[PDB]
Amino acid sequence: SEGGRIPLWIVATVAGMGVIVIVGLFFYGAYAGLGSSL
Amino acid sequence: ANLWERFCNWVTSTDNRLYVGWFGVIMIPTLLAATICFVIAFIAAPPVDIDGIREPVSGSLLYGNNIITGAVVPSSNAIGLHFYPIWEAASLDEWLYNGGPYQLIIFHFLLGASCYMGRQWELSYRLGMRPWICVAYSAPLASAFAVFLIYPIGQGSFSDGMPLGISGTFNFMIVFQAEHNILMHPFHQLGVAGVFGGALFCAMHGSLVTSSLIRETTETESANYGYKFGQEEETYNIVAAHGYFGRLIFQYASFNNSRSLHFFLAAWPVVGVWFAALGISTMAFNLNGFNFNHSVIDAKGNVINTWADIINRANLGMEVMHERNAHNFPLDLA
Amino acid sequence: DWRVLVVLLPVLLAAGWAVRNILPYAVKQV
Amino acid sequence: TTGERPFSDIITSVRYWVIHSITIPALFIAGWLFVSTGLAYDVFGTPRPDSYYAQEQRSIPLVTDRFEAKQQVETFLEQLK
Amino acid sequence: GLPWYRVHTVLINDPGRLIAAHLMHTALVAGWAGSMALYELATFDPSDPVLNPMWRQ
Amino acid sequence: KLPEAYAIFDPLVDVLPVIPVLFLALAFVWQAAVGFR
Amino acid sequence: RGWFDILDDWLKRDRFVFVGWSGILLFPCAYLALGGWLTGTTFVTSWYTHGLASSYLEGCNFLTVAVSTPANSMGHSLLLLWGPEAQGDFTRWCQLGGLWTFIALHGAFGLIGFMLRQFEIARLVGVRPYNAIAFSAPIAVFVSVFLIYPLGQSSWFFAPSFGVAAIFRFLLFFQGFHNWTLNPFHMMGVAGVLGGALLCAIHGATVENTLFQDGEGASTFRAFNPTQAEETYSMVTANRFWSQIFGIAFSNKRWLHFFMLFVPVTGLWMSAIGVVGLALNLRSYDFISQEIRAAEDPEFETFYTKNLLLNEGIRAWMAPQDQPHENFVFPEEVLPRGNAL
Amino acid sequence: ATNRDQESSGFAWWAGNARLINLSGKLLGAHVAHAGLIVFWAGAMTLFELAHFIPEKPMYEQGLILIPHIATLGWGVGPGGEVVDTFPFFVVGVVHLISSAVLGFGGVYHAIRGPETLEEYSSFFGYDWKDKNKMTTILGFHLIVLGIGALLLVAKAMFFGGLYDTWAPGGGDVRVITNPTLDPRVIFGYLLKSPFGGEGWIVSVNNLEDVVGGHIWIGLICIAGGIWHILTTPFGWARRAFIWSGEAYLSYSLGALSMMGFIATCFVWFNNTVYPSEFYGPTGPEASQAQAMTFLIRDQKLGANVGSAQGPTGLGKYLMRSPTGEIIFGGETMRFWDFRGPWLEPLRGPNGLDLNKIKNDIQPWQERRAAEYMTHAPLGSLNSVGGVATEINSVNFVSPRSWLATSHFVLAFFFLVGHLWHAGRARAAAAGFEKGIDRESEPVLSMPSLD
Amino acid sequence: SYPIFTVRWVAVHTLAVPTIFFLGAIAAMQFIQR
Ligand code: CLA
Ligand code: CLA
Ligand code: CLA
Ligand code: CLA
Ligand code: CLA
Ligand SMILES: CC1=C(/C=C/C(C)=C/C=C/C(C)=C/C=C/C=C(C)/C=C/C=C(C)/C=C/C2=C(C)CCCC2(C)C)C(C)(C)CCC1
Ligand SMILES: CC1=C(/C=C/C(C)=C/C=C/C(C)=C/C=C/C=C(C)/C=C/C=C(C)/C=C/C2=C(C)CCCC2(C)C)C(C)(C)CCC1
Ligand SMILES: CC1=C(/C=C/C(C)=C/C=C/C(C)=C/C=C/C=C(C)/C=C/C=C(C)/C=C/C2=C(C)CCCC2(C)C)C(C)(C)CCC1
Ligand SMILES: CC1=C(/C=C/C(C)=C/C=C/C(C)=C/C=C/C=C(C)/C=C/C=C(C)/C=C/C2=C(C)CCCC2(C)C)C(C)(C)CCC1
Ligand code: OEY
Ligand SMILES: [Ca+2]
Ligand SMILES: [Ca+2]
Ligand SMILES: [Cl-]
Ligand SMILES: [Cl-]
Ligand SMILES: [Mg+2]
Repeated sequence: SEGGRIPLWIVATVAGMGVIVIVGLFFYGAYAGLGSSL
Repeated sequence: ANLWERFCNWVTSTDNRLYVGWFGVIMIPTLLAATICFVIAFIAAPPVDIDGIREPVSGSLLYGNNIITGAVVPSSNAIGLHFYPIWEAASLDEWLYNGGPYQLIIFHFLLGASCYMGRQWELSYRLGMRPWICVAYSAPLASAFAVFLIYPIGQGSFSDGMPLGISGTFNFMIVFQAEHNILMHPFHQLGVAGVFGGALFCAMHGSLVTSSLIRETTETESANYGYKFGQEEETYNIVAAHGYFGRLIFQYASFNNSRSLHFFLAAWPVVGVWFAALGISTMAFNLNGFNFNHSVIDAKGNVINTWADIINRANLGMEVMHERNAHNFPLDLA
Repeated sequence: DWRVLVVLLPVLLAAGWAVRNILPYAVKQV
Repeated sequence: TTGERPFSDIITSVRYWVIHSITIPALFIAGWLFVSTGLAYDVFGTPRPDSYYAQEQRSIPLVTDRFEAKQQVETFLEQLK
Repeated sequence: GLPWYRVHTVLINDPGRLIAAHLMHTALVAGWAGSMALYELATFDPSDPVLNPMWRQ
Repeated sequence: KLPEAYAIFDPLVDVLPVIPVLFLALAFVWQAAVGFR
Repeated sequence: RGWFDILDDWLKRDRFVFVGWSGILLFPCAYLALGGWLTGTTFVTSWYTHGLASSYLEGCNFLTVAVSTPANSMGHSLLLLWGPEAQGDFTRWCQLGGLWTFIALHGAFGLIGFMLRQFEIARLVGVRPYNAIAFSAPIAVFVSVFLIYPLGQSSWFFAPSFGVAAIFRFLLFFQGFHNWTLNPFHMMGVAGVLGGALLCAIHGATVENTLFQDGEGASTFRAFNPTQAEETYSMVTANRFWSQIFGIAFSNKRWLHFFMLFVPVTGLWMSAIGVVGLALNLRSYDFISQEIRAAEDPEFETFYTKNLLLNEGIRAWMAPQDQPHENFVFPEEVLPRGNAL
Repeated sequence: ATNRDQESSGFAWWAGNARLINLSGKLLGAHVAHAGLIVFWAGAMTLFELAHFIPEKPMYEQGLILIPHIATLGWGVGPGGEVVDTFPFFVVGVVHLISSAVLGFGGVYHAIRGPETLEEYSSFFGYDWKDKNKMTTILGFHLIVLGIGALLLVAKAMFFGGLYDTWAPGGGDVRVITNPTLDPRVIFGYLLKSPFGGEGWIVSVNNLEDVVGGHIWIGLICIAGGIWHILTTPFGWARRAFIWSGEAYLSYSLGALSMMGFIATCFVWFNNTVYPSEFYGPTGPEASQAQAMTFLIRDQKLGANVGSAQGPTGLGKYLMRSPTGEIIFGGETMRFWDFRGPWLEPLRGPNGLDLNKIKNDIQPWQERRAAEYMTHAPLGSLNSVGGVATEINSVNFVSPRSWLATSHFVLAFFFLVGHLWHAGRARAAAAGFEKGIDRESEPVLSMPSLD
Repeated sequence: SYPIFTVRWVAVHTLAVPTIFFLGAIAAMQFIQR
C-alpha cells in the first residue's frame, strides 16, 4: 500500500506513548516482586 | 578626555595584548592572590589539622611531600563554615595550623574564575562576537564551585572541600564514593558520558578533518603549511569527510552541517559536565546514588548478591577506614 | 518439549503471515 | 539516496502496519511465553527463586574445578533434591 | 623543511645510507649487549646459586 | 486521605500531579503535526 | 572480472549500510558480541562463577545486570562451547561463563573489523586513514583491559565483567588493590580524556561564536552550505579572542584538528600502558621514602598515607565476597576499622 | 498563521517561543496559561499528598513538601505539630485546583483565540519593550501585588490564626504574632550579616516576630516601590547602564531567580524556624547534633562523666570547646555547633552546653527528640533508601529538606546558565551581531595587531 | 519502484526481531514473584 497514508506525527505519538508504557512497566518492577528488596 | 574616561578606555581597550576589562579588574588581583598564596603554601606551609582533631596533615614540599602527595590542606573541621581570614587568627602560626591558606586560595580563586567567565562574555562583546563561549566555560567553573564551595556548605565544613593537591583529590573521590555512592548516581554517569563522549568526538572530529585536508603541500613538508592563517577558503573538504563518516555508519547519522556539528561538539561535553557538577552539588545535600543493596532476594529470603553489593562492600571498606580518629558515634552523619 | 512449540508458535505464525502477505511482491522481485 | 525505500514511506504505509500489527505483537508474546513457561530458566541454567540454595544450606555452589566443572554444576543442582 | 619526526625519511630512496643507518643501529644494539654484560659481571655475586641466584640480583 | 465522599476519585487523584508534564509532551505532538515549521 | 572481482563489486556497492570486505569480519562479530551481551544480561546468571545474580530474569535492573567473567578455576580457558569444559552443553557453557569469552573474543575481532572498515571506506572515498589511526586508542584500551590484564593475572575472573555496576566494581578494585589513581600513566590518561573533552567543548563553542552572519535568521544553522568554499566562522577573530583571553591561541586550523586527534588518542594509549603494568601487579602503589618516614614517625601524615588506609579498608572489606574462590574468612576482630564506624 | 514558521519568524521550532517576543497578546496567553500550570501543580499535588497522608506518621516520613508549607502557616496542626484536622489542606488543594481552570481558560483564550497583539486593542494593556515608562509601570503593578502578598502572610500571622512556632514556650505550637519586630536595626541587620558559619545571613532568622516584621517591611517597601515605578520613568544613569529589550528583561529576572533559588536551597537546608523540623524533619546539623546528644544521654545513664571523658584524639568524647570557648558537642559534629533548636536549648547556658544541666535536667522528651532526629537525618538514596550509601534496603526515607534543597539548587543553577545565555544574547542583539560577523565589516580586521 | 528485501532490510530485522521478543520476555519478568 501507498506510503504516506498514516500521518508520521500520529506514528511518532503512538510509538512514544508505547515507549513510556514499557519503561513505566520496568520502573514498576523495581518496586514489585524480584529486585524489589521486599 | 578626563582621567576616568581614559582609564575606562584603557581597561576596555581591544588592543591590550591581554584583555583587562571590568571583570578583569576583579579577576587579576584575586587570581594573583590565590596563585601566590597557593605556590608559597604548596612549597612551605606547615601541617594542617584538617579534621579538627589535632592530627595535623602535611601538605607542602618542604615538609615531606612530593608533587603527587602534596597539597594545600582544607581548613579545620573546628572552623566548619566559619569565615577564617588572616585577621581572625591570633597569629600566622595559628592561621597555618588551622588551614587558613585553603580558604584564602579557594575564595580568591572562585571569585577570580567567575570573573574569568564574565571576561569571556566581555571580550566577546567588544570584538563583535556571539556571546556564548562563557556558557561553555560555565560547566568546568560550576564543577569547581561544586567541589570547593557547595559540597562544603551542604556538609557543613570547608574541611570536606576538595584538597588543592593530586593525592588529596583522590582522597576526596574515595570518601565521596564511600558516603554518596557517586558511581551509581545517574548525574555522575552523565558526566562520564560527557567526558568520554567529549574525548570520543574530539578524536573523531580531529581525525575526520585531518583526513579530508586538501592537498597543498609536498611530502617533504608538514601538511600544516597548507593552511594560512586568515585564508577565506576552508582548508578541508567537508563533503569528503561527510562521505566517509556517513558511509562508516549510515548517511543520516552523519553531519552535513558544520554549524550543527560544532554546536553538537560544544553541547555534549558541556551538558554532560553540567550534570556532573549538579551531581556533586546535590549529593552535597545527601541525595545519593542508587541504593540497590540487598535488592535481589531468593524464595526463602536469602540475599542474592549482585554487583551492586560488591560495590557496597568496597564502599564499606572506605567508610570504616576514612578519618579513623574523627568519629565517636556510630553514624557518620556528616 | 511443549514449551518450545508454545513459545515459538507466535514467531512462526508471524513469519507465515507476512510470507502470505508479501508473497506476490517477493515473487515479482525474485 | 542509496536505492532503498525511505523509512518515512514504509512506516506510514497501511501495508507495513497490516504486517507488523501482527508480527510485532506475535514476537512480543513469544518472548513473554519464553519467560512465563519457565523455558528460559532451563535453557540458560538460571536459578528459579527457590533453586539458589537447598533449604538449610548457605554455601554458594561455586565451580572450583576446570575440567570436571560440568559434573560439579550437575552435583550442585542435584543438591537441591 | 622536514619536521623533526620525519628527519629519517631521507633514507627512503638511499639504500646505501639506509644500510648505513641499519649498521649503526646494529652497532648500538651489540654495544648495548656487551656493555650490559660487563655491568652485570662487575656486579654479580656468584658465591651462592642457592639463595642468591642471578634472578635475585 | 481525602474526605470519605471523594474516595471514589482516589485513582484520578493519584494521576493529576503528572498532567502538567503532559503539556510539555503535547507541545511536541502539536509541533510534529505542523512538521516543525 | 572473475568471481573474486564480481564479489568485490558486490561488497562495495553504495547501499544504505556499506558492507565491504571488512563487513565479513565486522558484522557477524559485532552482532554476536552485542547479542551475547543482551542474551546474557537478560537471561544468564553468575551464581556458579561469582555467586551473583546478573540478569533481568533474576531481578537485576539495567545498572546491575552483567555478563560476568568465568570462575577463577577456569584460568585463561578460551572456554569454547565445544571445549573440554562445556563439552558442547549450551546451558553448562552459560553457567561456566562461556558468554564472557564469547563476547570478549567476538568483540575483539569485531573491533578489528571496524578499524578495517575505517581503512577500507577511507580508501574507497579517497581520504587519509586518520580515523582508523585514531581508533587505535579504543583498540589499545580494549586489548589491554580485557585481554592483557587478566592474562597477566590468575584468570579471566579478574577481567572486567560486562555490566554497569560490574565496571564500577572494576574501578573500585583497581583503586583498592593497585592504587591506580597514583599511576602516572592513568594520570596521563585522565589528562588525555579531560583535555579531549575540553578541546571538544572549546572548539565547538568557539566556532559557534565566531560565525559569519551568512543568513538573516536568528537561528543560524541554515546559514551554512555543505558545499560552500568559504570558512563558516572567523579564524582571525577566534585567534585574537583567545590570544587576549588565555594568552595563546590556535592560528593554524590543520594543527588545531590534528591536535584534537592527538590529545585523547595519546591519553588512552598511556592509560593502556599503565594497565599492561597492572597485569603483572607492577603498580605505582607506593612512594618508598614516604613509607620509611611514616614508619619511623607516627606524627607524619599525608593524603598519600590517608588513601592507603582507605585502600586497606577496601581490600579487607570487599575481598571475601569479591574473591569467593579464595574462601576468605576474616573474623570481625581483624577487620581494619577506625573509631566507632 | 503569523510568525509560525522559521521562514517568517527567524526562529526555528526549538526556539519557537522566541516568536512570541513582540506578540503581546499571545505572550500574555503563554504567561497566564503557565501560571495556570503552576497553580494546577499546587492544587493537584496537594490533594495527592493528602490522599497519601497518614496523620500519625511524621510528614517527613511520607514525602510531603506542600502540606508542610500549609502546616507552617498554622492550618491543620496543634501543639508539637500534631495533625489535628486535615480539612484545611483539602481546602487549599481544591481551591488551587479550581483556580487553575480559570487561569488555564484565560491562557488558552489569549493564546489561540484572542488578539495576537494588544496595542491596537488597548493602549492600557498594550506595551512596547522599548517603552521604558510602560515597563516600569507594569513592574510597578506587580510590585504592588507582591507587597500585598507579603502583607497577606503578615495578616495570617497576626489576625487569622497565627503561624506554627517551633520555638513557642512549653513546646512547638500555633501562636498569634502580636508584637512583630518593626525595628529597622534588626530587620536590615539580618541583611548585613555574613553568610558564613555562625552568621548565616537572612537564613539565620529564628523567630516569628522577625519574620512577620520582615514581611511587613517588605510589603510596604514593595507597594511604595510599585507606586514609585508607576509614577516615574528610568533616570539617565539607569538608561545608560541597561539593555532595554524583552530578552534583556528576561535575563535580569532569570538572574534574580537564580539568586533566589540558591537562597531557598540554603533556607530549607539550615533554617528550622520557617521550615519547622516537626514538618520537614531535622536539618543535617540538627541530626548530627542529635546523635551526639543521644549517646551522651546513653553513656551518662550508664554512669559516664561526660564532661571529663577524654576521647581518642585528646578532645572530649562528648563535650569540647568551640574555637571561641563555648562548650559544644564533640566528635565530627564539632562542625555543627552553630545549630540551635528547641530540644537542645534548655541544656545551653551562657558559656554554651551546660554540664550541670546536662547531668540533671535532661527530660525524656529531649531524649525522644534527639533519637527521632538522629534517626531521620537527611541522608538517603535516589531510589529513596533512607540512610548512608552503605545502608541496606529497609527504610523508605529521603528528607524533604534533601528533596527541596537539591531540586532548587538544580533549578537555580540552570537559571543562572539561562541568565548568562539571555544576557549575552540580549547584548549582542542590541548591538546587532547576534546572528554573526559581517564578512565585509569584520571588526577585528580593523584593529591593530596584538603583536 | 522500490525493492523490499535489501541488505538494509536484513540488518534492520536481525536487530529488530530479537528486540521485540526480548522486550516481551522482560515484560513477563516484571510480574515474577519470589
Ligand atoms: C508552558 C509551555 C508553553 C506555552 C504556554 C506555549 C505557548 C505558545 N507557544 Mg510554544 N513551545 C513550547 C512550550 C509552550 N508554548 C515547547 C515545549 C516547544 C517545543 C516543542 C514550543 C515550540 C513552539 C513553536 C515553534 C511555536 C510555539 C508557539 C506558541 C504560541 C501559539 C501556539 C499556537 O497558537 O498553536 C496552535 C495550537 C493549537 C491550535 C492546538 C491547541 C493548543 C491549545 C493551547 C491546547 C489546549 C489544551 C488545554 C488542556 C485546554 C484547556 C481548556 C480549558 C481550560 C477550558 C503560544 C503562546 C507559536 C507562536 O509563537 O506563534 C506566534 C509557534 O510558532 N511554541
Ligand atoms: C522563565 C524562564 C525562561 C523563559 C521564559 C525563556 C524563554 C526563551 N528561551 Mg531560555 N533558558 C532558560 C529559561 C527561560 N527561557 C533557562 C533556565 C536556560 C538554561 C537551560 C535557558 C537556555 C536557553 C537556550 C540555549 C535558548 C533559550 C531560548 C529561549 C527562547 C525560545 C525558547 C523556546 O521556545 O524553547 C522551546 C522548548 C523546548 C525546545 C523544550 C526544552 C526541553 C527541555 C530541555 C527539557 C527539560 C527536561 C524536563 C524539565 C524534565 C524531563 C521531562 C520529560 C521526561 C517529559 C525563549 C525567549 C532560545 C533562544 O535563544 O531564543 C532567543 C535558545 O536557543 N533558552
Ligand atoms: C492575568 C493577566 C491578564 C491580563 C493582563 C489580561 C488582559 C486582558 N484580557 Mg484577559 N483573561 C485572563 C487574564 C488576563 N487578561 C484570565 C485569567 C481569563 C480567564 C477568566 C481571561 C479571559 C479573558 C476574556 C474572555 C477576554 C479577556 C480580555 C482581556 C483584555 C481586556 C481586559 C479588560 O478590559 O477587562 C476589564 C477588567 C475588569 C472588568 C476587571 C477585572 C476584575 C478582576 C479579574 C477581579 C480579580 C482581580 C484580582 C487581582 C485577581 C487575582 C488573580 C490571582 C490570584 C491569580 C485585556 C488585554 C478581553 C479581550 O481580549 O478582548 C479582545 C476578552 O474578551 N480576558
Ligand atoms: C522587582 C523589583 C524591582 C526592579 C526590577 C526595579 C528596577 C529598577 N529600579 Mg526600583 N525599586 C523597587 C523594586 C524594583 N526596581 C522597590 C521595591 C523600591 C522601593 C525600595 C524601588 C525604589 C527605586 C528608586 C528610588 C529607584 C529605583 C530605580 C530602578 C531602575 C534602576 C535600578 C537599578 O539600576 O538597580 C541596580 C542596583 C544598583 C545599581 C545598586 C548598586 C549596585 C550594588 C553593587 C548592588 C549590590 C547588591 C548586593 C549584591 C545584594 C546583597 C544583599 C545586600 C542587601 C547586602 C530599575 C528600572 C531607579 C530609577 O531609575 O527610577 C526611575 C531609582 O532611582 N527603584
Ligand atoms: C520543587 C520540585 C519538587 C520536589 C522537591 C519534589 C519532591 C518529591 N516529590 Mg514531587 N513532583 C514534582 C516536583 C517536586 N517534587 C513535579 C514537577 C511533579 C509532576 C511530575 C511531581 C509529582 C510527584 C508525584 C506523583 C510523587 C512525587 C513525590 C515526591 C517525593 C519523592 C521524590 C522522588 O522520589 O523523586 C524521584 C527522582 C527523580 C524522578 C529524579 C528526576 C531528575 C530530573 C528529571 C532531572 C531534571 C534536570 C533538569 C530540570 C533538566 C534540564 C535540561 C538541561 C539540558 C537544561 C519528594 C518529596 C512522590 C511522593 O512521595 O509523594 C508523597 C510521589 O509519588 N512528586
Ligand atoms: C670503534 C672500534 C672498536 C670499539 C668499539 C667500542 C668500544 C664500542 C662500544 C660500544 C658501546 C659501549 C655501546 C653502547 C651502547 C648503549 C646503548 C645503545 C644504550 C641505549 C639505551 C637505551 C635506548 C635506554 C633507554 C631507556 C631508558 C634510558 C630508561 C628506561 C627505558 C628505556 C630502556 C627505553 C674496536 C676496538 C672494538 C675495534 C673496531 C674499532
Ligand atoms: C549469544 C549467542 C548467540 C547469539 C544470540 C543473539 C544474536 C542474540 C541477539 C539478541 C538481541 C539483539 C536482543 C535485543 C534486545 C533488546 C532490548 C532488550 C532493548 C531494550 C531497550 C530499551 C529498554 C530501551 C531503553 C531506552 C533507551 C535505551 C533510551 C531511550 C529511552 C528508553 C528508556 C526507552 C548465538 C545463538 C549465535 C550462539 C550462542 C551464544
Ligand atoms: C498555550 C499553549 C500550550 C499550553 C497550554 C496550557 C499550558 C494550557 C493549560 C491549561 C490548564 C492549566 C488547564 C487546567 C484545567 C483544570 C481543570 C479542568 C480542573 C478541573 C478540576 C476539577 C473538575 C476538580 C474536581 C474535584 C473536586 C471539585 C473535589 C476534589 C476531587 C476532584 C479533583 C475530583 C501548549 C504548550 C500545549 C502548546 C500550544 C500553546
Ligand atoms: C522578609 C523577611 C526579612 C527581610 C527581608 C528584607 C528586608 C529583604 C530586603 C532585601 C533587599 C533590599 C535586597 C536588595 C537586593 C539588591 C540587589 C540584588 C541589587 C542588584 C544590583 C544589580 C544587579 C546591579 C548590577 C549592575 C552593576 C553592579 C554595575 C553596573 C551595571 C549593573 C546596573 C547591571 C528578614 C530577613 C528580616 C526576616 C525574614 C523575613
Ligand atoms: O567523611 Mn565521613 O562524613 Ca564528610 O565528615 Mn563524616 O567523616 Mn568526615 O571529616 Mn572530612 O569526612
Ligand atoms: Ca512608569
Ligand atoms: Ca513464595
Ligand atoms: Cl580519609
Ligand atoms: Cl562522631
Ligand atoms: Mg520486579
